Amino acid sequence: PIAANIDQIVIVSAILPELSLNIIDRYLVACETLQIEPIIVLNKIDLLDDEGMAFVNEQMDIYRNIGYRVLMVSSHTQDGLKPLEEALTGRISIFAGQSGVGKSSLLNALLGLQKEILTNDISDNSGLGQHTTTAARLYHFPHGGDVIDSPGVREFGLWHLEPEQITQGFVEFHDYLGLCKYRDCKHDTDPGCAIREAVEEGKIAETRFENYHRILESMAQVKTRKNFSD
Amino acid sequence: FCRFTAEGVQEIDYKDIATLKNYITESGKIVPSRITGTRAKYQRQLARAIKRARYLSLLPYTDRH
Amino acid sequence: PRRRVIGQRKILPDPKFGSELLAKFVNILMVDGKKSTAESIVYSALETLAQRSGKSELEAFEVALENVRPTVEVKSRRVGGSTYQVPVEVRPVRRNALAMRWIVEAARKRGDKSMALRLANELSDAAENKGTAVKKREDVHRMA
Amino acid sequence: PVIKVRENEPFDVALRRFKRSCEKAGVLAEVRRREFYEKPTTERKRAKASAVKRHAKKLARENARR
Amino acid sequence: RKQVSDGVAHIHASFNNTIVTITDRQGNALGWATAGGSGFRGSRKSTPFAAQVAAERCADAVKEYGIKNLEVMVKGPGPGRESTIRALNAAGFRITNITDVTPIPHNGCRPPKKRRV
RNA sequence: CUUGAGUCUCGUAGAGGGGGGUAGAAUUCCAGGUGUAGCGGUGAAAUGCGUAGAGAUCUGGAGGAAUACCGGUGGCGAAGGCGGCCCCCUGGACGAAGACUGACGCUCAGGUGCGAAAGCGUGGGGAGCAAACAGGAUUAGAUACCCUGGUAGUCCACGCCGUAAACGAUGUCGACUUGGAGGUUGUGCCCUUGAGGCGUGGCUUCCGGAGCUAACGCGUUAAGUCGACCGCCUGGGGAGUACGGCCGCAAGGUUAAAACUCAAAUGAAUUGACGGGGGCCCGCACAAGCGGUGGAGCAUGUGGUUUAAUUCGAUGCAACGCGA
Ligand SMILES: Nc1nc2c(ncn2[C@@H]2O[C@H](COP(=O)(O)OP(=O)(O)NP(=O)(O)O)[C@@H](O)[C@H]2O)c(=O)[nH]1
Ligand SMILES: [Mg+2]
Ligand SMILES: [Mg+2]
Ligand SMILES: [Mg+2]
Ligand SMILES: [Mg+2]
Ligand SMILES: [Mg+2]
Ligand SMILES: [Mg+2]
Ligand SMILES: [Mg+2]
Ligand SMILES: [Mg+2]
Ligand SMILES: [Mg+2]
Ligand SMILES: [Mg+2]
Ligand SMILES: [Mg+2]
Ligand SMILES: [Mg+2]
Ligand SMILES: [Mg+2]
Ligand SMILES: [Mg+2]
Ligand SMILES: [Mg+2]
Ligand SMILES: [Mg+2]
Ligand SMILES: [Mg+2]
Ligand SMILES: [Mg+2]
Ligand SMILES: [Mg+2]
Ligand SMILES: [Mg+2]
Ligand SMILES: [Mg+2]
Ligand SMILES: [Mg+2]
Ligand SMILES: [Mg+2]
Ligand SMILES: [Zn+2]
Repeated sequence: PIAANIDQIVIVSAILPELSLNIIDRYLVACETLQIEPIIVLNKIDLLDDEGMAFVNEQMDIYRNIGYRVLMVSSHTQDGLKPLEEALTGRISIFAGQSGVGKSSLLNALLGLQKEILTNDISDNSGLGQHTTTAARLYHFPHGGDVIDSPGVREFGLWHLEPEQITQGFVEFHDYLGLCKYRDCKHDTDPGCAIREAVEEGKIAETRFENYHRILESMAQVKTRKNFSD
Repeated sequence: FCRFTAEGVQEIDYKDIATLKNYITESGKIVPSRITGTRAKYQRQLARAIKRARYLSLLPYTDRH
Repeated sequence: PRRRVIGQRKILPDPKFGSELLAKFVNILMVDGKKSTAESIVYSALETLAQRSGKSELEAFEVALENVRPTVEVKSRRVGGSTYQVPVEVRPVRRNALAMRWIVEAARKRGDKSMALRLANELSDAAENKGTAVKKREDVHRMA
Repeated sequence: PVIKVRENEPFDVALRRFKRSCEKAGVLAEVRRREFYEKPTTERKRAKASAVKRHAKKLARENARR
Repeated sequence: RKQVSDGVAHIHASFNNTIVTITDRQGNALGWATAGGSGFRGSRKSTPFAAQVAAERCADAVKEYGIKNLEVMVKGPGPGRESTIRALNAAGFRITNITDVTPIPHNGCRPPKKRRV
């Protein structure tokens, strides 16, 4: 465990360090298995040009089209935080995501902590950023509630989760359970897989389907260990 | 085998092209001593002669050239 | 057989032509041990085949299976560590069985209301290298 | 390498003698041992190991009976 | 178009592709085929049967030249060396002379590094 | 004085060293000839190159680097190292016989020199290869492995650096101590000699006796038996680090602590266990076959859900028509 007695997680992603429709999906599956309410934030929109913003929003809407709260905030310019502040009030929110995405900087901006005390902030070099914050610290929200700064992560793999729990984790799949002619429908190429055609007509996000399949096949690679996770 | 010593030869001559050509393959490669049965010092003399002949184009370096 | 490559047992000749191949044919065609049904079917089919082919019905069966017997077939091998197809020749005793097997399945697919007729029609087309029994033989030769 | 056909010679025997000639020169092993550079240290160690293995095999040849 | 009536079949048996060309004994090319241009790609491209196909794929487009006999010079370690000429004879070509011309250096140049596969 | 050491005469073998020519393959490039549509690369791909004509093939040219086969468990060198052929200069070793000198010897702190690769300075050269870097794939990422390119460097001249698992992890010199099989290079005698047999030296490889060793192993080329001299060690980290000195253009090298901390750290061998290490040998394990299950209806068991209660137990194989 990283943090307990949590009420809400906020998946913090940023375009510069890495854009990963795969890590976001792994986090969504996890929090769905943990019943914790998630929320997606995308940091450093200041780096993207206006065309690039219109190029990132039409796939950030993938999740807001299945209800997920999706916000875009620039920590350096403090742009568009204000709805994030509102969504953060009066709850317990763990700031999670890859290293370098801006989780510490976002906290500095939101908390408005005294200048003498600030979270460590090093800039990313080449492909990926450093791991500055190596701890998990609680912070009292100014208005109400608490946030938690967490250390950056590389792989949020899910071999502990059962394969069915991944189908449940994708919320856009309940609309098609029991609609597959083969009852034990792996849904990849099995005939009559409802979600197959569903994504054929664009009802489902293709990227989400491919991510589901690839994380399933990833579980096969990491099932090599005989250690137990129960 | 060991014909050189058997004839007590003192020095193998590069100019001869009929004798030492029994010691190269059709591709012109120096046949190893394991199968010719020649002895070490004579094998070395043979290699030097053969390289000399190659230099003066009495023996081809390779079947292609 | 990992340790002992056991030899195959002998089949008894058929009580109507003393032909080992005919008995093997009825053994292949048999279903649920109902030998009598199979022998009825095979004798009916052979006799109608005789009517179309005139004399020597047992011989007509021989040349029918001959026109579709396989010579070369693909075989799998894992020596490479990956699935590997290889074209290999077939022993006569085995290609006999392969021809008989292909004939009977093709007949079952033919339908048209009677097994007697299906078998006879397939045999009649086989006798002249046709009926798709030869086509299945031709495709596995092409796969060499 | 070079194999010249004669008059009234079957093509198959010509092919087989050509291939057995080219493999008598070991040309394939030559072009395969010159595909990647091999540091002289690894060359020396593998040569020495092959040699000592040869010596051990020729020793086993004559230590069993005696 | 013009019958030389005598010529040479040059093969190129790489571990990736097989290139079979036809030319006069003087080295001016007439027709050339390749397992790649034969509709075989990837692992399918570097197969002995692919080279066997490319054999006819080359022989056809030089029927107008109609060389009767020919000499083959094969160079390359790739599979299919023997199968090209086996197929070429099955096309009615008569092989006057087979010869290997695999380029071999006398320790002339540094080859690339060993792949740490 | 001549037995140690050294000189001379006559020969032998040798990738010993330095300098200069030259050769033949091969890579790349350029120009041209033929000619078509792909080439290239991988596990599979992509990047990349190709219609201005690639790739392929032929001819001519240019340049650099290295010397298939011989080739070896081979040779030479103090060590590092040394591999086409030829010439010039030059070092060492060994053998036979004889003469010569007459202890002139061994080791060596300081000192001097040589010293792989990488690296540094200046100036050339640059074909191939290739840190860095650019790109394409894989991947969470690939900052790596793989792919396409590619700079320094790799080469030459002159300086500098002075370190390597610079290893036989075995200092140099001398004497003595059972054997066997080899390799290489001298040399004597006898043979009818090619052969062949008796000997006698040098170097070198593999077994193995006594003996030694913790064991592994060493074993006349000792890690045996002994002499002479030198270097080095005193638990593991801290640390070959700090400081100072010396050296270096610099990178850094050499000499070289202490505070502090632990009760271990380590070498060999034993038994087992494990290996994305091998050799197997079996098994309807697979293959070869025949019929099924998986879809339908129902029977039955179980999970779940439900219920006042749906009694309890059995739960990977080896629970689920199981207790019953
Ligand atoms: N351009 C830009 N940089 C930003 C922005 N927000 C934060 N950054 C910078 O991006 C870096 C993020 O580092 P940090 O916040 O520690 O990352 P993290 O996502 O919290 N994880 P970790 O601690 O593991 O690195 C810092 O240099 C920060 O100043 C932004 O909106 N724009
Ligand atoms: Mg942070
Ligand atoms: Mg493991
Ligand atoms: Mg390559
Ligand atoms: Mg005197
Ligand atoms: Mg000293
Ligand atoms: Mg250097
Ligand atoms: Mg330099
Ligand atoms: Mg320079
Ligand atoms: Mg590279
Ligand atoms: Mg990438
Ligand atoms: Mg010089
Ligand atoms: Mg040292
Ligand atoms: Mg040492
Ligand atoms: Mg000692
Ligand atoms: Mg000394
Ligand atoms: Mg021993
Ligand atoms: Mg100490
Ligand atoms: Mg130091
Ligand atoms: Mg089976
Ligand atoms: Mg069913
Ligand atoms: Mg129960
Ligand atoms: Mg109980
Ligand atoms: Mg039962
Ligand atoms: Zn489905």
